[PDB]
Amino acid sequence: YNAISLIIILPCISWLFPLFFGRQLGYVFVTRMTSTLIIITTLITYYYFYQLLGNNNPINLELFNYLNIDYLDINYNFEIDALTITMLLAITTISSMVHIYSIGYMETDPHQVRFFSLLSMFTFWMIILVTGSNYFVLFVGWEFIGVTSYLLISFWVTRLQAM
Amino acid sequence: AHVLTKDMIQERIVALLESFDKVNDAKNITATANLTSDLGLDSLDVVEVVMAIEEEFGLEIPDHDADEIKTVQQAIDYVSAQPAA
Amino acid sequence: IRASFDKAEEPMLGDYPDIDPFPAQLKNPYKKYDDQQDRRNLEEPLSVNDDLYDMWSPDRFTHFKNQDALKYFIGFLTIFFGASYVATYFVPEKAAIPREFPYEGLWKESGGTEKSKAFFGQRS
Amino acid sequence: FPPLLSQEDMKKHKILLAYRDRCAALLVPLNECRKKNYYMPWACGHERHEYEMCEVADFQRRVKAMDKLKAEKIEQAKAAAA
Amino acid sequence: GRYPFPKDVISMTGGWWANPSNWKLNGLFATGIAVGLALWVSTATLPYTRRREGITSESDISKWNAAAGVWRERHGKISTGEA
Amino acid sequence: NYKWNGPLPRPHVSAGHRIATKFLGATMFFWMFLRIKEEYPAMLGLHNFYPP
Amino acid sequence: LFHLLGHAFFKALLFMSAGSIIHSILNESQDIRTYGGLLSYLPYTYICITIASLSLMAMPGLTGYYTKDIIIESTYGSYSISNYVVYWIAYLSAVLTCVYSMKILYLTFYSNPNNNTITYYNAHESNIYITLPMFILAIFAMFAGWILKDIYLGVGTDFVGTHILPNNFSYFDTEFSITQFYKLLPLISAILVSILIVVLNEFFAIVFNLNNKYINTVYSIFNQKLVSDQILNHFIIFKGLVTSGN
Amino acid sequence: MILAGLILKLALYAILRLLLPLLCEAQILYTPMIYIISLLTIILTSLATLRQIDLKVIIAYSSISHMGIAILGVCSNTSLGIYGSIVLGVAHGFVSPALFLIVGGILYDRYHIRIVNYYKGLTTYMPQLATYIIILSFANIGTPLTGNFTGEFLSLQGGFIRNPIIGGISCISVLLAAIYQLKLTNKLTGGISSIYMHRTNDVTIREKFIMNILIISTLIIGICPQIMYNLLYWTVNNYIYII
Amino acid sequence: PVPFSAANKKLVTSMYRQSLKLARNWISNRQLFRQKAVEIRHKFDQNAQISNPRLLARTLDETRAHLYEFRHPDPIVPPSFPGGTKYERNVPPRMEKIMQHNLYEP
Amino acid sequence: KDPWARREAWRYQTNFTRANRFKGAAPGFGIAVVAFGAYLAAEK
Ligand SMILES: CCCCCCCCCCCCCCCCCC(=O)OC[C@H](COP(=O)(O)OCCN)OC(=O)CCCCCCCCCCCCCCCCC
Ligand SMILES: CCCCCCCCCCCC(=O)OC[C@H](COP(=O)(O)OCC[N+](C)(C)C)OC(=O)CCCCCCCCCCC
Repeated sequence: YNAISLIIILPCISWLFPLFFGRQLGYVFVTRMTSTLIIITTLITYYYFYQLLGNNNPINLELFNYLNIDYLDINYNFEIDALTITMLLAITTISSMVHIYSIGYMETDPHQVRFFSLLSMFTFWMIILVTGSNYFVLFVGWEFIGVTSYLLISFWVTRLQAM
Repeated sequence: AHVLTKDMIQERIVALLESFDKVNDAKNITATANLTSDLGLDSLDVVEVVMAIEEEFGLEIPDHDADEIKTVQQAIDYVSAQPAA
Repeated sequence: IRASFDKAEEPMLGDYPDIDPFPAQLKNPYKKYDDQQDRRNLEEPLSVNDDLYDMWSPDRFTHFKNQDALKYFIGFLTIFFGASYVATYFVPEKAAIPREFPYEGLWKESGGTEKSKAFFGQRS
Repeated sequence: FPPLLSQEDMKKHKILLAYRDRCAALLVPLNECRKKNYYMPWACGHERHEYEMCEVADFQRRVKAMDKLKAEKIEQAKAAAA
Repeated sequence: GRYPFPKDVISMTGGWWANPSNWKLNGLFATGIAVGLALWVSTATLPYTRRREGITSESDISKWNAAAGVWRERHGKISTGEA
Repeated sequence: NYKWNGPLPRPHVSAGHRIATKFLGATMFFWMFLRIKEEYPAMLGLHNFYPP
Repeated sequence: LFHLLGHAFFKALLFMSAGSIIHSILNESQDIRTYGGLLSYLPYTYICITIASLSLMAMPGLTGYYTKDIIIESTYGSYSISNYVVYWIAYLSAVLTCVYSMKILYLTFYSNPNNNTITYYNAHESNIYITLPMFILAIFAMFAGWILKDIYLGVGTDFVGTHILPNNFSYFDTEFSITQFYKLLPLISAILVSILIVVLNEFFAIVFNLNNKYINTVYSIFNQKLVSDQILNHFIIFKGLVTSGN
Repeated sequence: MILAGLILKLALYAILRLLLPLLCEAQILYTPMIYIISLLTIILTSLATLRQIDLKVIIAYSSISHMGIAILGVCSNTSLGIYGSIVLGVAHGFVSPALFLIVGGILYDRYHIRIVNYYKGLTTYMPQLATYIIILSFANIGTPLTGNFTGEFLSLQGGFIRNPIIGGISCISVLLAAIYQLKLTNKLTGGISSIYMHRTNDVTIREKFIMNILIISTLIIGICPQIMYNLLYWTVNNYIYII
Repeated sequence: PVPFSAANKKLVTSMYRQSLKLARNWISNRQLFRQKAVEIRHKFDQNAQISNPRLLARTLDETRAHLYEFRHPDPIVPPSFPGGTKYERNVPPRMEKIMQHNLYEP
Repeated sequence: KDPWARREAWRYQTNFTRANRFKGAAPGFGIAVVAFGAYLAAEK
């Protein structure tokens, strides 16, 4: 059980699996799946914020090397600072409540598999944007949330003004 | 949801025209009644009732389609043509 | 024809109809077209510099003349910065001294050296 | 008023840059009290009342110093003209 | 609404109103894959995590500052605010 | 829809909705009366800290 | 950071109350001019959106008070002279923060109805999936500031590890240097202007519905985004497309 | 495909292999002329992309703009710029023939006309083609974890070393490369399906095979550019002349 | 420009539909609106008895310019209609069999 | 004076009359004043 990793990995599961298995699982399943997985992400980060008031001792996780070149290294590094946990509890709360909300608000809409998928990747690249521990991972999340905002504002590709 | 019928449009437009003051009578109203001749409406009172009918059905009318609905039956068929209610 | 760059394109065209450029948005929407989304009939001649007069073109507002709207925008801009800059003069003074610091302004605490006391130092 | 803490004691208790003055001696139990609970606002109120009262005393001597500054400006303004 | 759609087209995210008949049966597989992947990646990244503060002992950091001072003395390098 | 151009009926809200309006309504005005009362000298601005 | 925290809970309840009343109208219209009175028909979405609007105007006892009014306090409390000016600017926004919120509480719940009768027959409450997040975020947007204020607004706090320079830090200065007038003033006027916009919307309704030619040009400036989109589109987008066509 | 994936990178190779070893003392005197021409071919070709009626021609001018980014890392006199030009050249050689497949294979074999004005709303009859068109669009711009951004980023950084003011206006290429590409992508992806185009077959297995390979091979370089540093760490140090 | 006729009728009916719709989105209240609309009606009732073409065309384009001064930024549109926000959300795809282009593979 | 005077009456009648339009404006005010009076008297 690793608190710093399940904040990252669980909205990645909640995004990759609605796309790769949406035809196979169906909307009625992928609604409740993406919902409950963001719910347990949100509960894990409340419990971590409760831990972090005990000791102000952040946890980071380290990954492989992005690039080594002469005076410059970039690693994938993920660190929940107090600023990071402040933003993180807010965005996971608003995310999970909007997932539960859009279960019932979108039940007449056709394509809510792709919709709940894109909501979850929006949450996921927001997660990586907040918890990154250099200026590079901040950039990766910073670009891909704009990419999601393309894919989210233009959800009705039929409508001209949305595009 | 909520889906209209033909008789719903009928009893909406009849009650609409019963609310209106410058009609001749509340008793001569039919499905096939001319607004201009049978109801005693001006060139400009038929326009006020086309404004009220388009507000009442929640739908918008261009100027080319507003003049054509001279009788009430043409208005009922025309309002039933659109998907919006 | 109507725009200036459309007139700049005129001596280049040869055996091309040179039709009036009209916005595809400011066509009325209730006339029946072949494509309702394009607002365009099946064989209708496409203008000199079409893609500025497309449905995918700019939004092309119609409620203000553009020179007038330029004036109104720069007017609100200038009135805000002028009002704030003049209101910097009608300001009251404050009632406290800006607060001081021990250990000669914490100069050892914020890095610092005895020769570098002025660059990394506080009020004392 | 509390005594000024030592420079080494500031280094030990890791008090921030802007909190270190002749009142920060009342800060280090407070935060420690704040770490015993989980920063909950109903709890640990006596010590933050202590620290606030110490800071009110600092504020009063700040305002008296600013008052002392305002008299000498008027006095030099009258003395420079005459 | 429930307007009619063509069934010839196949999209990976499902199509218009994708609801297969065995969606509980496939939901069992998807919960298995999701729980197994989450537990496996959470246990795999366990030794790569570390605490932020208190990893190395303070005597090492004071010695590193001392060696920095030695290397800075050898090259005769002034401070920033010395001018 | 039984009437047109005439007086509407009083609506029918279900019992679970109209009790939850009263719970969210009661906890608003109760919590505001708590926080006005417990922070009354600070919130309004009283006992100023300038020396006399 | 504290305002960024509480603001999220606020606005999410605002957008979801708005979507609940757009979803409940059979028209699914968005014009507030065509909503009309819906107070007796939708009491739940009303009590949600009014908790959100009262938090939004920093009415005290809600977390908008604690997030929002202390920034207006800190504009006056700062050391530099020029900050006094933005006090009034931030102050002006707070009064502005009332008035449109009163509009989006008035014309959709209190006013005489504007829509046709059938949507008032078919107006009903939304599902349980729409109701429960609004409930939970109403509770959060009430209690979050009183719970987390010790964390983000202490007399001295060591939670956020950022390092203010010792002179840019004016937080002890700002709490004490406020006169009674400057602190009492945004509270009382954000109350009074809210009740003012309500009571002037019912009883008179001519002050806002004048037909001066000059106020209509001014209103149409402020309607079309302080003509910004036009000043973006014709002079940057369209000129850019012409010079790219050159 | 062989032209825009390999011939342009062959001349990017020839500026390294032939010029930077024995024209060094020349090369320093002339880096501002190269920066004139490089910035002036990034700005003015990517701006001419906006007014295009044809569809393969847009991806052509896109290739011009990316090679214009590429060569100011070569002449940057930096370790970063040389490595960024190589990773740009290899990643553009992946991503760009996939775009020429999307305009030429899936879209000219079916309709035989390349004018942009015919093509609208390709999503509702071909969902997975529209999926490709968007994720190959975003891989072209400089949206990260794709290897195109690693090339663009290290090239712009190396070009900022050698002259900062040329890097300041060189950096707006991230904007200018997004404008025309997403302006094409939303016109192809969205709208009611076109009245001109009758519905045709979905993307076949061979085309999806080519696409999957050319997209994985961008993503591997995007997630970890260190996978080919084992070849270049000699040749990043080789061409540098900092006395 | 012309007395009592069907084309002049079409013009004046179009202008009256305009002036009602135009007044509709300025005014939020029902009561002030229906007062104002009765007034507008009284302005059209005071006219429409004009004999000459000269003063008729004079008042005609004068009230056309008076109609142009009171234009509104966003007209109230119903959402399912081309000014609206529900316009073209899911336009249903037309039923088409697949055209084929290759002899060998789909 | 008003030609649509009998249509536009139901807007001002039973549900949207002025005394009814302000009914659920403060739903839990009457409960919370009693609970706050009880908490006022019970704290001592
Ligand atoms: C401290 C300093 C503070 C400075 C603050 C002042 C900053 C002002 C600068 C603002 C620049 C904004 C960025 C410009 C590029 C934005 C592109 C864009 O957004 O295009 C939008 C356009 C669609 O918009 P539209 O059709 O009008 O409305 C749709 C809603 N239905 O989409 C399209 O139509 C696509 C085709 C047009 C794309 C634009 C082509 C020309 C691009 C020119 C870029 C110029 C960049 C340099 C600007 C210099 C400004 C001085
Ligand atoms: C997408 C959701 C995120 C999933 C994250 C799962 C994490 C699993 C545990 C990580 C272990 C680890 O990577 O270890 C790192 C290992 C060995 O490096 P090390 O020195 O031993 O450790 C580093 C820690 N330091 C710094 C403290 C010492 O190198 C690698 O593997 C790199 C292999 C890269 C292959 C090319 C990428 C292929 C991607 C293709 C995609 C289509």
